[PDB]
Amino acid sequence: PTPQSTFTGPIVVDPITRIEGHLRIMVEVENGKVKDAWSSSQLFRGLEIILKGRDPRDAQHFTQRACGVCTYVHALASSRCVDDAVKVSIPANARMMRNLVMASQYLHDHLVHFYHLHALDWVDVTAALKADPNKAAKLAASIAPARPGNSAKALKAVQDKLKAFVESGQLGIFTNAYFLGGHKAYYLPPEVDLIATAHYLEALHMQVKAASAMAILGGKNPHTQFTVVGGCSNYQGLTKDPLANYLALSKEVCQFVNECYIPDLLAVAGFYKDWGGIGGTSNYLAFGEFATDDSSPEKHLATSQFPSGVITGRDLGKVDNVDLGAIYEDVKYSWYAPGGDGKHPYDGVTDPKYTKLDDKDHYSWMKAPRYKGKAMEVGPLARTFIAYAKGQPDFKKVVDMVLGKLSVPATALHSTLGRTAARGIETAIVCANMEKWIKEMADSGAKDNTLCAKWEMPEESKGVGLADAPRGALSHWIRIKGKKIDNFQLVVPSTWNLGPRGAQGDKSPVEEALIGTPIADPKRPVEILRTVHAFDPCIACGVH
Amino acid sequence: HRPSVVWLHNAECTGCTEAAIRTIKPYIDALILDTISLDYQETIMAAAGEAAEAALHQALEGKDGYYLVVEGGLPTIDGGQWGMVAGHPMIETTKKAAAKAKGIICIGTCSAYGGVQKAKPNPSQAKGVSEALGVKTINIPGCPPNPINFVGAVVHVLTKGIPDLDENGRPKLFYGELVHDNCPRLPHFEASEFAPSFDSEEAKKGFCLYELGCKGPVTYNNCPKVLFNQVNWPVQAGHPCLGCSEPDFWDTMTPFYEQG
Ligand code: SF4
Ligand code: SF4
Ligand code: FCO
Ligand code: F3S
Ligand SMILES: [Mg+2]
Ligand code: NI
Repeated sequence: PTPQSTFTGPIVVDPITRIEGHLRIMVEVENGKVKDAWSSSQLFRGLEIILKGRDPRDAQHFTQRACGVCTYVHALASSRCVDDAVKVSIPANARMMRNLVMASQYLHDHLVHFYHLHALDWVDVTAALKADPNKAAKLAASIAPARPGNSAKALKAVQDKLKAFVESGQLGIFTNAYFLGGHKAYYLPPEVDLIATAHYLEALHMQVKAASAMAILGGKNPHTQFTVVGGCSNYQGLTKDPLANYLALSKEVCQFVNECYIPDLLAVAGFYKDWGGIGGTSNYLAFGEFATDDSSPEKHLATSQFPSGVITGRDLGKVDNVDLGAIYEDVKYSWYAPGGDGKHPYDGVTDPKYTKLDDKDHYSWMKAPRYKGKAMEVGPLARTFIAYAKGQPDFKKVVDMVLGKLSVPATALHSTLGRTAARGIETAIVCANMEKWIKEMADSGAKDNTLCAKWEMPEESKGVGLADAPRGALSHWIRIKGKKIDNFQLVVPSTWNLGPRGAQGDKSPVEEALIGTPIADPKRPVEILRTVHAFDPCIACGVH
Repeated sequence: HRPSVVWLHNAECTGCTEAAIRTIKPYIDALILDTISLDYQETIMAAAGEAAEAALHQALEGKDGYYLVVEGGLPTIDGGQWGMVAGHPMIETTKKAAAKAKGIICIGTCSAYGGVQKAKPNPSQAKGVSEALGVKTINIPGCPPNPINFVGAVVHVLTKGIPDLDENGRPKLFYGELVHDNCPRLPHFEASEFAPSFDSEEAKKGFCLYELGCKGPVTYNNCPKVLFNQVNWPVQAGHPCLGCSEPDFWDTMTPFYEQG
């Protein structure tokens, strides 16, 4: 059974660490289970206000700084947004380059999230010291392909390095870890802790390689600099030698995803099967990504290889088309001026008005994005359900592989475990498509290196840029007046997932997901972290 | 004993943390296992909430003292309440941590000079660390800065002492030279061979990007010399420099695609 205390009372976790940005979670607990929850974002910057009156060409450079974890994605969304507003259709090569950089970003982002942000909620690093290295090696030999980094020698070397660190008494980032001195909610055997920890250290190195691949096309990471209105500027990124290096690096990263990431995710998930019945929501939204036709927002929605769609009430049989006109944001429970409810992003208002800490009427700097009155979960789980429901061949294969390995029904995916699994699922799929996508752009670039189209700045216009970033459905909306930015609104996946209640007082996806969370120890509420981290929160993104 | 480092996140995008972990000399694991004791870092630390806050206090109270790394600017409007951690205004916690710090390293343009949230009209009244605290800081600007520059400065400060700074608090080791002076497109600049647009043949031939707004000529950084991620930099990728290591570049270097 799932360890659960008898605690009745409030629990506040601030700061939520191992996420991007500043989040405060408040919950009411009764008899060891969360009965109510609040997602309180604690920083405002105001990029939408700062953008007013500026050159529309500048927007992508300002908005990229919405977030350095999901770097690039906002430059991409702004560029698509301005490209639509000036009505320019980018060259084929630009669509390819922009999509590959997004693919590279998924790879880097998801690896770092699983290992360096999420893993410490499931893995007891200090318990790894009690593991038998030889035993750990043979275990790793049964659940994953043969690799030198999984040998007894290599695993012992990790354990010794870890042992020297702990013995120093300077625990650094492990200081006051929830797993120190044992914790009922941590289930893994020590050998699995050692295996996961060894990969945690390997992944710190592998993420450098992932970033290098991305920079070949992106110019640098973090914060790429290769996109312009009408396409891209990186002519070298179409040439033979750089793309050979891009493929090589990408294959190294993909080997690590398939050898370490997926097998650790599967191993962890098998031990925490009870988490397949905790943290579920019901509505999913995706704008889709990796389109074959990006000439317009509707073409993006229709041609994304990771399909767009809307699922409501967990009904995997009725995937609706996205209606961009149906998106709006509320401010009733947010730190904004009254009278800003139900604003479609083209009519978006950002008028900050702070009240006080833990005010139940206003408790977040995030707006509350809604879709026909309903909260929507976005991200890997959303994309996975939508692609699965539409019968996307790759998603059918990999999801069934996972459902088999864990021996659960597809309905179990509506949970924190499922949310975590889906992130690994799409990472494997991105990897499977890399060599194809690269070959496509390599062949295309060799024949004709056209990369940026001609365009003209209109006096008055509007446009929208859509993307499915590593955390979900991202949209930038611009009104241009007198050739300047009259309004620029961002609606970001973490706004969907972690914003506060809507105008009806309905909970956001994270707030609903936390209801029913068991708490084994109120002072070390790892279970709250498990669910929150599974959404892969990005607060600078959510608030901007 | 490894020297204690306290790392605070204020008004930031976390791009500077991400830049830092791209270091390869040494890699980040080797840095935190062998060279420093990273005692607080919200992005990667295990503890959360009260446990995390207790970890901060333990580090601030440490007998051996600590160095302070600051990421992000400080939002000062409404008593600093638009940016809070553990129920405290960021300006308050940064003030307190800075008081007994052995040194203060500002990673990024945000902490150094105010950054993107300070850009007009600055709704949060965001300020750079030196202005908000009224003390000198070691500035490692760029948006984000090269890990070579950040880790380089950290190591220098722990082993040798304070490196020579310029008038803007930047180590001359990394920021002593203009981007432009080391750019491979310089011959084109000298020959007045400028790309008039990104779609032009000139751009395909790799002509200078000055007419497309390149702020390389007024930007101090080592980008063309050391590159990013061991593979590239903006001008090599065909895009003008934004001047991201200059104070207030959001308002002094815009419009980005013009020299006006
Ligand atoms: S300096 Fe740039 S990269 Fe660093 S936190 Fe600020 S906005 Fe982000
Ligand atoms: S591209 Fe920029 S940095 Fe290079 S020579 Fe021209 S103006 Fe200078
Ligand atoms: N992924 C990502 Fe960041 C968020 N939320 C964006 O867009
Ligand atoms: S934009 Fe910044 S990263 Fe270097 S190339 Fe210019 S200073
Ligand atoms: Mg917004
Ligand atoms: Ni983000």
